[PDB]
Amino acid sequence: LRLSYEKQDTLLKLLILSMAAVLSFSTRLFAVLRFESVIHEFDPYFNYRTTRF
Amino acid sequence: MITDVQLAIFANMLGVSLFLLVVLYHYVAVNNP
Amino acid sequence: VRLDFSITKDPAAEARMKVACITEQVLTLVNKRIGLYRHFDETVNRYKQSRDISTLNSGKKSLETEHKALTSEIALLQSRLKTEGSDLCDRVSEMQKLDAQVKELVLKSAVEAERLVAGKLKKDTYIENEKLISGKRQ
Amino acid sequence: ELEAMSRYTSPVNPAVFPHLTVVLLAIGMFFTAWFFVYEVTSTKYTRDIYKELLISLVASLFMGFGVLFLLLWVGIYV
Repeated sequence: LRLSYEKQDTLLKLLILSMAAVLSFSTRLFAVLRFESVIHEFDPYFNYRTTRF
Repeated sequence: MITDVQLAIFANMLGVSLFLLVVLYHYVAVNNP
Repeated sequence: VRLDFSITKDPAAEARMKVACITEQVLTLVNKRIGLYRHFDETVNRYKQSRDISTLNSGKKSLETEHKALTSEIALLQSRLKTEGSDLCDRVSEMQKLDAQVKELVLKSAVEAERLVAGKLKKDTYIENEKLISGKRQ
Repeated sequence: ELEAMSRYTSPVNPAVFPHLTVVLLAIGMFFTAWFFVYEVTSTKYTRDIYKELLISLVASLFMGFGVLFLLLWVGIYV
């Protein structure tokens, strides 16, 4: 209401962006809640064993 | 920790709210002075 | 934020910034003045005013209008854009409406007849002129 | 000895860590949003440094205690 158009616009753009970010980061988090956090399939087992070294 | 069902419900609510907010933002955008 | 890091300085870009800042100062001043005048008229003209507090409120409103006129003259002379005609017109109209409403209130609260519907119509016309000024002030 | 000493009751009952974290984090996040909003919507002529500093301090304070308590709640117990 009292807030100017600029402030309102930017606070909405920021709100929506933050919400979207959290949404994305918290929807590809299913394989971890069900089974413990372990790397899966045939490829990620090499990248891991390399980043570790 | 957090039940799978709980996370799914939270994801659904967040997505629906984010889409309604995006529509509201379009309405505010057009309404610029 | 405090680091400019700009090689070329352009006058129009800085002019827009300064004009917007002045228009923000002016809008804040108009809002504060309307809030003050309305609060004084509502808290000093209920049933007894004695024309003492009303005179002080009129003096304060005149000083606020003078400061707003000085800021408008500064934005007219110094800056490049006009930003004066609509501003000066709205300021004059608001000052005249405030003076007329204050006179009507001081006459209704310090006479034999108690004007209630006339005061309500005056307040509604003042609110309408303020809404038109806020629509014209962007 | 050992009898003279008495059980070490924690200063903060652990069952209150979640709620305490939530409110603190919420308040801190709101303050941070305000600071960022103020930073975006401000010209060079109108940037009060006292306001910025105060809001920054309060925001950081709350965010710090919030993150700490959140970490604690996660069971790391630093």
